[PDB]
Amino acid sequence: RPRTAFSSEQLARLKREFNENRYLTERRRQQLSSELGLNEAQIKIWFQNKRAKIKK
Amino acid sequence: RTAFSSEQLARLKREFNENRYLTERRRQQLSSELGLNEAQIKIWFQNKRAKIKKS
DNA sequence: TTTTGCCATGTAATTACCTAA
DNA sequence: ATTAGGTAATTACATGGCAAA
Repeated sequence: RPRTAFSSEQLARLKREFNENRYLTERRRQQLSSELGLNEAQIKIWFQNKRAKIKK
Repeated sequence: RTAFSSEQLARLKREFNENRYLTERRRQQLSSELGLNEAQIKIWFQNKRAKIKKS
């Protein structure tokens, strides 16, 4: 899949969600997908990477 | 779906007894020796590990 | 017994998500 | 973003077995 760039609103909402729970459940991912206008896979990958930076 | 031969399952079981986790190399050796693809071996080990957890 | 018919089961393979690189 | 290997949960099959006329 192509490399994308998140808008400031997308990044803000993504950051507030990760603040509550670093893990996404399926329904939750689907919801953030239609609400933000982002492919579920991009949201899934964003959470993986954010968790990886936190550990380091 | 492939069904392993008597001597294959035998070698697989013995290998699994000495080490339940494969290294890329061991996996290659078993492949060329048993005439199986590396994927059939990887999945055999994954499943063996899973079957063991239930008992 | 013989024969016919259904189904429990062991198991290879697939799928989704994870970490770590 | 991609990649490999792991776990856990399913699925799809080849079988052997048991039931019963």
